[PDB]
Amino acid sequence: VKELLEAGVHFGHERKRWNPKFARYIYAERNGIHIIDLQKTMEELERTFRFIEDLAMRGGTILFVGTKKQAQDIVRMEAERAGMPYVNQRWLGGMLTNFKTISQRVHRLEELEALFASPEIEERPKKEQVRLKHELERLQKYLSGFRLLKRLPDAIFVVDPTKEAIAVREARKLFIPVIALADTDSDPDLVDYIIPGNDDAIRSIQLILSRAVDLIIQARGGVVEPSPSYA
Amino acid sequence: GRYIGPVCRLCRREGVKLYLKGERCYSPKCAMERRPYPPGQHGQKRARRPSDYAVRLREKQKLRRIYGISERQFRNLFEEASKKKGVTGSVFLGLLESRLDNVVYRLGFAVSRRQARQLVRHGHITVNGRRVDLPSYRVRPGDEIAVAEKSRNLELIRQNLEAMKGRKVGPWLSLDVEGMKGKFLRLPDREDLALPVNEQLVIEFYSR
Amino acid sequence: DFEEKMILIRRTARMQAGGRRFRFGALVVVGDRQGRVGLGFGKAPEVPLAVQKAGYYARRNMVEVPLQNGTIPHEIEVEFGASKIVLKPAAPGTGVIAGAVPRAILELAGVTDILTKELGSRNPINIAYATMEALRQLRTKADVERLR
Amino acid sequence: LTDPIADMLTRIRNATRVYKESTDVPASRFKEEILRILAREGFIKGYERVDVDGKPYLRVYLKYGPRRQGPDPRPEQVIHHIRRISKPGRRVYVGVKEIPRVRRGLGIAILSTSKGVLTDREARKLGVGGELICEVW
RNA sequence: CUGGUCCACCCGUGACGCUGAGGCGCGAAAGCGUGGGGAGCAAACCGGAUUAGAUACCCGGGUAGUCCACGCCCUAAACGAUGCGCGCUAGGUCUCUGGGUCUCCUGGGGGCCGAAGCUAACGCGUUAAGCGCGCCGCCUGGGGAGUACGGCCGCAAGGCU
RNA sequence: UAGCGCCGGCCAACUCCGUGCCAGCAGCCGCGGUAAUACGGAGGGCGCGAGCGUUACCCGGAUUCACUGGGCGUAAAGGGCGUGUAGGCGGCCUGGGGCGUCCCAUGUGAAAGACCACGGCUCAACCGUGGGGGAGCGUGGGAUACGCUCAGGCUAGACGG
Ligand code: SF4
Ligand SMILES: [Mg+2]
Ligand SMILES: [Mg+2]
Ligand SMILES: [Mg+2]
Ligand SMILES: [Mg+2]
Ligand SMILES: [Mg+2]
Ligand SMILES: [Mg+2]
Ligand SMILES: [Mg+2]
Ligand SMILES: [Mg+2]
Ligand SMILES: [Mg+2]
Ligand SMILES: [Mg+2]
Ligand SMILES: [Mg+2]
Ligand SMILES: [Mg+2]
Ligand SMILES: [Mg+2]
Ligand SMILES: [Mg+2]
Ligand SMILES: [Mg+2]
Ligand SMILES: [Mg+2]
Ligand SMILES: [Mg+2]
Ligand SMILES: [Mg+2]
Ligand SMILES: [Mg+2]
Ligand SMILES: [Mg+2]
Ligand SMILES: [Mg+2]
Ligand SMILES: [Mg+2]
Ligand SMILES: [Mg+2]
Ligand SMILES: [Mg+2]
Ligand SMILES: [Mg+2]
Ligand SMILES: [Mg+2]
Ligand SMILES: [Mg+2]
Ligand SMILES: [Mg+2]
Ligand SMILES: [Mg+2]
Ligand SMILES: [Mg+2]
Ligand SMILES: [Mg+2]
Ligand SMILES: [Mg+2]
Ligand SMILES: [Mg+2]
Ligand SMILES: [Mg+2]
Ligand SMILES: [Mg+2]
Ligand SMILES: [Mg+2]
Ligand SMILES: [Mg+2]
Ligand SMILES: [Mg+2]
Ligand SMILES: [Mg+2]
Ligand SMILES: [Mg+2]
Ligand SMILES: [Mg+2]
Ligand SMILES: [Mg+2]
Ligand SMILES: [Mg+2]
Ligand SMILES: [Mg+2]
Ligand SMILES: [Mg+2]
Ligand SMILES: [Mg+2]
Ligand SMILES: [Mg+2]
Ligand SMILES: [Mg+2]
Ligand SMILES: [Mg+2]
Ligand SMILES: [Mg+2]
Ligand SMILES: [Mg+2]
Ligand SMILES: [Mg+2]
Ligand SMILES: [Mg+2]
Ligand SMILES: [Mg+2]
Ligand SMILES: [Mg+2]
Ligand SMILES: [Mg+2]
Ligand SMILES: [Mg+2]
Ligand SMILES: [Mg+2]
Ligand SMILES: [Mg+2]
Ligand SMILES: [Mg+2]
Ligand SMILES: [Mg+2]
Ligand SMILES: [Mg+2]
Ligand SMILES: [Mg+2]
Ligand SMILES: [Mg+2]
Ligand SMILES: [Mg+2]
Ligand SMILES: [Mg+2]
Ligand SMILES: [Mg+2]
Ligand SMILES: [Mg+2]
Ligand SMILES: [Mg+2]
Ligand SMILES: [Mg+2]
Ligand SMILES: [Mg+2]
Ligand SMILES: [Mg+2]
Ligand SMILES: [Mg+2]
Repeated sequence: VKELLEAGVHFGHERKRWNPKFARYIYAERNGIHIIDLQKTMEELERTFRFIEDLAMRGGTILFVGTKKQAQDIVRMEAERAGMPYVNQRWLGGMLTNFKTISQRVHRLEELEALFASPEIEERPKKEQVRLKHELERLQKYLSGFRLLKRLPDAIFVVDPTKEAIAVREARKLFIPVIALADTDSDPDLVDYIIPGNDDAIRSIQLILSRAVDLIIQARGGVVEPSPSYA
Repeated sequence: GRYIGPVCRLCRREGVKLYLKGERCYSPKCAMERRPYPPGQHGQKRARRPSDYAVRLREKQKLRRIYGISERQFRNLFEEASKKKGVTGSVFLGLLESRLDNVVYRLGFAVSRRQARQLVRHGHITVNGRRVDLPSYRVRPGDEIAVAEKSRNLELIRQNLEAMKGRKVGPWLSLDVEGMKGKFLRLPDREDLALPVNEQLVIEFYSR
Repeated sequence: DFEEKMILIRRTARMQAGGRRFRFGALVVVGDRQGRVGLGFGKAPEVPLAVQKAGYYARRNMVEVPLQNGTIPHEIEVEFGASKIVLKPAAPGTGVIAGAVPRAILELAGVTDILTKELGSRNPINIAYATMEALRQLRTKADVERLR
Repeated sequence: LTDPIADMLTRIRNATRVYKESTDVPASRFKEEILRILAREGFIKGYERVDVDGKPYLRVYLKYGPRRQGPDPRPEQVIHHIRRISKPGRRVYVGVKEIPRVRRGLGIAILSTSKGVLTDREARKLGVGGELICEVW
């Protein structure tokens, strides 16, 4: 299921904005831009997935982390496929290091879900409607699929770790296994399970994220074939 | 010389029972039994956090006062044991208990070492036959301690003697009663006496 | 549960127009006397608040001390910026011989026998931090032969 | 260059901090004889006599500890420490009785002797001493 | 007329090397001596103003000196407040000058941000303040004081210790 | 016969009057200006105990002259810069010598004292007996990794075409 044809979907990019710790995961750069050795790319894939399914067939949670406008949207897909927590918009700091108090910001959300679910006094001054409803749409914007996480993750997944070093940091402290894809610029070492590939090509983003979820359902109860895919 | 002053003040200030006389320390007429708080104008006031020093200061005096020994006499032995082999604690302990007077009291010849000394210092005691008015004699294993034949006719001895016949004596002790002739068997270990002491704390003290 | 010890508490101070508003620091360690210890540092607008806060840390930043007979395996020597701490193996009859800060730190670690010495900026804070990772850097014949 | 030995040692200590799979050094039977000790005790992985643009070398193959969690996952060092002792500035000489025991027995000190390089223990076993090369752990 | 220096080719000597108490030489400005020179500027100086005062800041004049030659003088925030040589330790962008194959690669300098690491912090980081080896100078609370005494240097002011 | 020091923190041990920057304590930080745990007295308490305190001087804390075991960008400390004597130091390989260096043997290293065991003054202090070592240098033998020296090669530092 690892395929192999990926080569025509991402096969790396990014100029000399590289990171010295990334060279072992590069074969060259014939086009003035580094080149990712898709060989070892498998080897990690053949190592990383061996971690993914395991957690799946064990019942743990996984948190998706991707805030680029590139990966702005793909996140809510393959995640909600896997039906597990996810962070699409801003990466609220302390979202792990300070969970007990973050989470306590969802009860406010669920609660508004209760109220706005209806009656319990729509006799509240109109000023209070719109305003909460606004206060709700915000709470919903950021929390939608991290409201799902009712306990501390057994691991997470990240699109751009250098972009999400914030995210990357809190876990690494909490001993939460961190798995993610990255291209040239990111610091490997900092990763626990690695998918060294392009971190802006949706096309490549979907490939990994999609297939990753496939080994979720493929171990998380049942199977399915196609998933969403904007050209 | 030794202390020889008001004694109950010791037990009090320490916060522990030191049976420094004999009977009363068991009686309900005791201070700690009645006033287990510091002596002086400020006893019943809420004590405040003693210092790490002050702590280590205690255990000492507590022990030191237990036998009523000059501070000096209580440096030597612990310079003795400290420069003596092995765990300085046990040794020094055994070095202390090895005093005549003590053992004499440890051999139930008198309610208080205070008595022990006096009877000791009064030579009423003997050892291996020999008479010893030496309340500092370091008795060693294999020493035969006998009350003074000249003082075997005393009644105090017997009143303390009588209240001893089958009384439980230390593992490192015997008491051929009647014959008024005990005997000192060996040198003890810490577990042989559960004194209200943390000897290491006194170790920490002179470590200054 | 464990056993707590307060090495130090101090009142800081901040200058604001109309006075100098204060704030207290709490140096707090905690140990079982059986391999585990912890040292956080507490700050709170009042004394007991900081102490309790520290203990929460003191038990969130732990370490495993491979004791042996009451002493340590090997003589460790670590500098924390300016404070330098010395830790040496001692024998049974010895008894801990360290300043309050290290003593307090080492005592709850169960150590009965150790030689010590503070050097340089023996500020109880830094001297403490360095004291910890001195223990955080102690090792075993197994740990040794393991890596070999 | 003054002392290649410390330089040798220095080269090592310099790479072990950056986590190099290997590193190189100008060669010498003495440097090798040393290195001989440094794998038989297990601080290194061993060396092979390589050769750079015409010149001999000793690419030493480095050994390190395991990956770790926490925030600093970097593998603990095998050679926690490695410093020169006897030097050209101060040649240091020991008799068998005055031979130190590194870090209570967890480390060693390489010694040059009339009976070949030895470790702090090997000498005491062979009953000799010499120019304390260095102590390492 | 002459010095140092860099790059290439990898031709020759084959450890001939680094450091360097002493010694010696160089040493911006001011200053000194002798003989020139003297437009502009400009200590002291005179004058006019501001000020309670203004032996100053601003303005009008103006002497030495700033310029040349030969002698001294030898100090300074003479600073990178960072001694010199060598080896080891990610890189990124800019610039000077070289060599190549001319995309780019490699040598030597000049800046910038930054890996690990150091550091009391501010900060440094292949031009280290990082890990090291060698050698020289140097520090040991502040002031008194870079003063006194002695000795050396100097025409003197003054310098060194 | 019981006397002395101490009781603001260091540093164990608390209240009351007198006093009011006065008379006074003080080893350092500092106490007193009408509510002094800091002077004086008293009560009480802390520590030793025929002793208790002070002064003086020595080591310690002082890691503060740093061999163990410090340091020089802004905290005190890089010489203004070079050249070069003495000196210190010195890259790869082979052989001889065996200076440092290492091992063994051995003579000296008096006794007293220090250290362990025990024995006599009723203990101890004191003294006796035996036991157990070294550094250092003198003599003989040995080994040769590093330092050095003598000799032979090399070219990775330097110098040169
Ligand atoms: S035992 Fe009781 S009566 Fe005896 S000294 Fe102690 S407190 Fe006083
Ligand atoms: Mg990217
Ligand atoms: Mg002992
Ligand atoms: Mg002492
Ligand atoms: Mg912190
Ligand atoms: Mg200091
Ligand atoms: Mg201090
Ligand atoms: Mg371990
Ligand atoms: Mg040394
Ligand atoms: Mg040639
Ligand atoms: Mg030739
Ligand atoms: Mg020179
Ligand atoms: Mg000049
Ligand atoms: Mg001039
Ligand atoms: Mg003139
Ligand atoms: Mg003249
Ligand atoms: Mg003229
Ligand atoms: Mg003119
Ligand atoms: Mg003018
Ligand atoms: Mg006037
Ligand atoms: Mg005027
Ligand atoms: Mg004027
Ligand atoms: Mg003019
Ligand atoms: Mg003139
Ligand atoms: Mg003039
Ligand atoms: Mg002039
Ligand atoms: Mg002139
Ligand atoms: Mg000069
Ligand atoms: Mg400048
Ligand atoms: Mg320069
Ligand atoms: Mg200067
Ligand atoms: Mg230097
Ligand atoms: Mg060009
Ligand atoms: Mg450059
Ligand atoms: Mg920078
Ligand atoms: Mg860093
Ligand atoms: Mg340093
Ligand atoms: Mg440069
Ligand atoms: Mg120099
Ligand atoms: Mg002075
Ligand atoms: Mg001075
Ligand atoms: Mg001057
Ligand atoms: Mg003069
Ligand atoms: Mg002068
Ligand atoms: Mg006193
Ligand atoms: Mg007082
Ligand atoms: Mg007060
Ligand atoms: Mg005292
Ligand atoms: Mg107190
Ligand atoms: Mg007084
Ligand atoms: Mg003050
Ligand atoms: Mg008053
Ligand atoms: Mg006396
Ligand atoms: Mg002194
Ligand atoms: Mg001390
Ligand atoms: Mg010392
Ligand atoms: Mg220093
Ligand atoms: Mg200065
Ligand atoms: Mg300079
Ligand atoms: Mg020379
Ligand atoms: Mg050589
Ligand atoms: Mg030779
Ligand atoms: Mg020789
Ligand atoms: Mg002798
Ligand atoms: Mg005897
Ligand atoms: Mg003798
Ligand atoms: Mg000895
Ligand atoms: Mg000898
Ligand atoms: Mg000989
Ligand atoms: Mg030879
Ligand atoms: Mg030489
Ligand atoms: Mg030659
Ligand atoms: Mg060359
Ligand atoms: Mg050349």
